[PDB]
Amino acid sequence: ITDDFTLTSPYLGFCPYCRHSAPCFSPIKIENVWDESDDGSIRIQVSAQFGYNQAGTADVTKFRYMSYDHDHDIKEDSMEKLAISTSGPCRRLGHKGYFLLAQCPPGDSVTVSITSGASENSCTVEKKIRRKFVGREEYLFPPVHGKLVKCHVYDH
Amino acid sequence: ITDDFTLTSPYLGFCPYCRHSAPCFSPIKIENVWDESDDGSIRIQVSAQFGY
Amino acid sequence: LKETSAGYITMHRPGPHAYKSYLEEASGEVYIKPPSGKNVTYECKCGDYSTGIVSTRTKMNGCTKAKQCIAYKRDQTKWVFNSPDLIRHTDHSVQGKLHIPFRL
Amino acid sequence: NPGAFGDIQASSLDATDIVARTDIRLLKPSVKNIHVPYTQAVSGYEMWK
Amino acid sequence: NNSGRPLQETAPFGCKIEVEPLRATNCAYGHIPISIDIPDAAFVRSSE
Amino acid sequence: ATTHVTATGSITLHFSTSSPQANFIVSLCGKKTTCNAECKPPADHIIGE
Amino acid sequence: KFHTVVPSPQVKCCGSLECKASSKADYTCRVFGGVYPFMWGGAQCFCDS
Amino acid sequence: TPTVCPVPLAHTPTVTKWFKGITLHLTATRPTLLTTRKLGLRADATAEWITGTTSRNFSVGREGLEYVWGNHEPVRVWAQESAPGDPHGWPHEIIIHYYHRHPV
Ligand SMILES: *[C@@H]1O[C@H](CO)[C@@H](O)[C@H](O)[C@H]1NC(C)=O
Repeated sequence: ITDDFTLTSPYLGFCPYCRHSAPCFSPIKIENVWDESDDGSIRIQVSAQFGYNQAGTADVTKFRYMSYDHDHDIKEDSMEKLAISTSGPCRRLGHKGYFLLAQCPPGDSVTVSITSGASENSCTVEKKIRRKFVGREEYLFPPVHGKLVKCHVYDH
Repeated sequence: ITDDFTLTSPYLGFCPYCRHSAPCFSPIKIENVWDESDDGSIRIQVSAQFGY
Repeated sequence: LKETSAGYITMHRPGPHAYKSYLEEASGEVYIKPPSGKNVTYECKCGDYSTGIVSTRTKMNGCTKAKQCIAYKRDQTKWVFNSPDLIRHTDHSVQGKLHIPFRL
Repeated sequence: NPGAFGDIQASSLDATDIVARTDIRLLKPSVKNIHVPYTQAVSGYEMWK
Repeated sequence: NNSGRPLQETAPFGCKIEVEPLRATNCAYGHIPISIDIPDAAFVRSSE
Repeated sequence: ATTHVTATGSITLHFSTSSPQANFIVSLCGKKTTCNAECKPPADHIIGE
Repeated sequence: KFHTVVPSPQVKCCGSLECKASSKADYTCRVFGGVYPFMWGGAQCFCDS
Repeated sequence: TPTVCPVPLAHTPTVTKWFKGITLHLTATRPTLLTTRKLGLRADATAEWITGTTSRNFSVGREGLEYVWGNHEPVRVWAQESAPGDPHGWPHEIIIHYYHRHPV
């Protein structure tokens, strides 16, 4: 057992959505989404690799890189060109290996998109995201003053 | 009494939100919001000074 | 339109302000380095409410604890709107008023 | 009477003297920074409206 | 979704229930018969 | 439970009862004394003690 | 519709202070000991409660 | 990971007076879950969700009553008798008192 990531590569997936709003292939397939966190953070597992250099490169760790696959070959991209949206832009929080952790208000779908300068590829999946919070009363945001209670959140 | 504005300065405030979604200090604190206008316009009173 | 004839907002001089960069405690003895070209007041209570004024100077105090003495960069030049996030100068007086624009 | 019409009363619109009680109770600060937490009943005029 | 209210809002006699032993605490019902044995030295003679 | 005793002193005590007709036997030190009186219902009818 | 004014809290620090009434409508006052103000500049005074 | 997080403290209610009962002027601006239960043999569990503001009656148990509201800790309030039972040396309708308490 180990945790090295230079030994693995990305894999092409089949997404129900694409740019042209019909099912098709893509290197950004997402097959899993978790939402149980009390804070609201969402874990998204994509088919590409980011947080690491091109799988098999001379260097393995580079935050700005985004390792994906197409045209029978793997290659990188600027990781700043990755966006997440449910009902509007989400704020990326963390990334590692296949998985990433983000956060955005509720909606009806989760979409992950990347712009390649001249073309854009987005893949999305239905998921019932609804705002939830802890306590005997449902508020909008935790105010400045109040009691302290135990909860469970995704470590950043 | 007067309306001269160069005699005041902006004051740091404590906002419930910040870019990291937790309360923190910031120079753009809001403490008042009025929306009674029928047209739907909204007045916002921020900590900083702009327009001058 | 900018012109208004409704509303009345108060304004008064600011309170004091604390800072950590004004004091350094790398050694056991206290150290105060007020910003260059800037007056500063310092206060601590060890023995008595000893206070001092420093004009681009690093004055010293007998008591050594880091938490002990605190410094104000007092200027009391520009007025400020009252808000919960501020503090009041001991005078507690109203100095001026301003018009809230864009009125009904 | 808090939470009902006429919670704020004044002889004239711009009368410096005002008489009104709306059940404002303060709370002990319980946060790192400086903040005065207040708690009050909803405005009576809005409820009447 | 429909699990209903927990036992903290249904326990009679105001039992406060803690999970880790899973025990109720600080609730009242019934009568306790108790026999207490006192040392003799604790008693004070009626003469004084 | 216990009280100081003087040659001819008198002492006040506080007690609770579950009946209006407060008549009973009270033991002071080794001796007894029977005695009685009448109580009234209270104005406040809800309390948490 | 009314508006609650929240003037900057007075701080008498490493000392003692007492409440004082006023004439403003609905005026409500309260002191708190053991407070410990903090601000973007840091601890605004120096004394343990 | 488990961690501490903040939660609001709902506006505290007001307790009124009601023979063998209580009336609560519940005031809130967002949905709040209130719960209560007796302390006798019958649990008489009660729970509700309150959107705005209203007044709610509660038949306080003779032995006692619990009170939970908002996020803060609960309170226990008990009840006793307040009817005019004892006479004043003249003919009186004493039965009415015993009709108020233990009517059967
Ligand atoms: C500080 O204030 C004193 C008082 O007038 C003045 O003499 C001194 O020049 C000031 N120092 C600086 C650096 O401005």
